Amino acid sequence: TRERLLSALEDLEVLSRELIEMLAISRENQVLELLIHRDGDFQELMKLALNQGKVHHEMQALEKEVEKRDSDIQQLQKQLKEAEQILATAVYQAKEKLKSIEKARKGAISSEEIIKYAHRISASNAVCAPLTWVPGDPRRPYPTDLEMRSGLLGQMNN
Amino acid sequence: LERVIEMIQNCLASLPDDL
Repeated sequence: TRERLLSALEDLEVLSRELIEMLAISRENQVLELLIHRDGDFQELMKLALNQGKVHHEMQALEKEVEKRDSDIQQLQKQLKEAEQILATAVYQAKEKLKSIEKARKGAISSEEIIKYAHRISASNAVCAPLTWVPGDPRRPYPTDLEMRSGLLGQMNN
Repeated sequence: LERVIEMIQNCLASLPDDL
């Protein structure tokens, strides 16, 4: 606290100046109080100087140590974060590939179902692949126009 | 997984950055 020490020193100096002026104008308790204030100010100044040196040394040491530790920790954290991002991208690609492989292996078509579809579809153009059958060609899913729209679904089943 | 060894080098980089 530089403010308190400066105030004490200024008060001691003012008391000393007043005592000197009184002694010069003349030819006790005031001088004793001024001397006690000056001694207390000197002791407080010495103690504050020692404490300030100690605090400066400790602040420099702690600043250097904390800067080194924080720089090391931040560098390690950034490196670990980049490595974890790379590993997470790799694991995400691997999980996507594994899900695709599972959907490819666990899912399959039935031979008997396809054989029955071919045996029952060889009558009309329902699920048969024509020669010029591109996406959006005249091939449709319905068996016929009159057999589906005007057939049993439209007449008997409405 | 071999790149993990590179991260292990970062651990060495953690040793050299401490001085």
